[PDB]
Amino acid sequence: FVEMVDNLRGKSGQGYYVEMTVGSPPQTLNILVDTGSSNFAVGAAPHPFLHRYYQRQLSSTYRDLRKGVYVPYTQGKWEGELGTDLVSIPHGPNVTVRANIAAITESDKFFINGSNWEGILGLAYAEIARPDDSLEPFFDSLVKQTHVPNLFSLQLCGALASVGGSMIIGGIDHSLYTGSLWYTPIRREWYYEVIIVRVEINGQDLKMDCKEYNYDKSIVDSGTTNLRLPKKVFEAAVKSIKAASSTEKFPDGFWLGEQLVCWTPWNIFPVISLYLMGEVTNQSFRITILPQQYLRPVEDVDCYKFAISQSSTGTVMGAVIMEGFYVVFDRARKRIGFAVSACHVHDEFRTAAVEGPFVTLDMEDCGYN
Ligand SMILES: CC(C)(C)CCNC(=O)CCc1cc2cc(-c3ccccc3CCc3ccc(NC(=O)c4ccc(F)cc4)cn3)ccc2nc1N
Repeated sequence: FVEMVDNLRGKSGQGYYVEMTVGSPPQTLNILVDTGSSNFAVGAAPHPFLHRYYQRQLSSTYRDLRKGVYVPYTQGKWEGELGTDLVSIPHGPNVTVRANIAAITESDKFFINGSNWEGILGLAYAEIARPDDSLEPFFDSLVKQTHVPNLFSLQLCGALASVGGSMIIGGIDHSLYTGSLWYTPIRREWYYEVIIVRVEINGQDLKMDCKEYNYDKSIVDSGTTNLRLPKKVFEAAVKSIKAASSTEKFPDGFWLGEQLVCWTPWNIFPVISLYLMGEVTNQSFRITILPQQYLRPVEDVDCYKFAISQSSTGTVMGAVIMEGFYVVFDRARKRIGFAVSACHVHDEFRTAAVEGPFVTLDMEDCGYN
């Protein structure tokens, strides 16, 4: 899988994208890798923020589906026209598939001014695809039309300073991780939903009812920057993280993500551990991240920014988690693997960690229904 290593690029704060081609002759586009959505959607009209965009009528292999799609999202939206075309990943498996593409004709707060990507590759499942679950997501088409196995793995390497990393399609590459891979079950195939069974700050249990950590869900999402937590958990998390870092004094709004801190005393800040439901009854494992993961440089204001925040739609394990680990989206076996990333940012004293087995009872109770 060595041709796929280092196939991701990006800027800090702006996402990880992969190069793709669409149509005949191929049109090259940079596309955001997003395990928290399920549509392959590309700019297809000259929005001023875009380096380029999909031009359907230049593709001999384009097929119109004569249906529109409108996707609102909190702030803004995207709107487009559905069709299919030939899609490949130059630094991916040497194959080409006919996939659905949503050609974005109108959008607000979708494209980022100064970014170098022109679309989003939604890697989650059909259930959350727009307009509905009959628009086969790209990865489902890939697997179905080729002999590429039903899994992908992501190594996101955090640092506008340049990020990079690897999306290995169809397999795993052992140079990308150290120690062992531990798997948590994908609870249901829509988002990549998981169950968190325990949380620890520098090895001290938060001691909350574990339903609270997954209220109303927990997902693994390469499309989000932050470690996002339900309100009750965020408050307890922050209170304990404040207590650890009581020596040096930061503004009150810092913890709410309203400002930044400069100088780097990594020692002072605690490690954060999530225990995830394991593969066996009463068995869990834990993943641990360092301050290097949750203190993100804000470049264009050594200055840093607090990247844990609250949610009404559940825990999001974003880039804050994923940059610590090699994450294996093992769809064929309905499980997600974590191992220590060969590229995670650490210091000479501590590192990110994946360890087990641990004994955790009543883990099913932690799931929300
Ligand atoms: C509603 C939905 C089905 C389109 C997505 C459901 N998923 C979520 O609500 C989870 C968060 C998420 C929200 C999204 C929102 C949209 C969207 C729809 C209409 C207008 C605007 C948007 C926002 C576009 C967007 C999404 C993610 C990002 N991410 C980053 O820039 C980023 C990612 C990683 C990182 F380390 C740094 C930055 C940037 N722009 C698109 C894809 C999304 N992908 C996601 N994983």
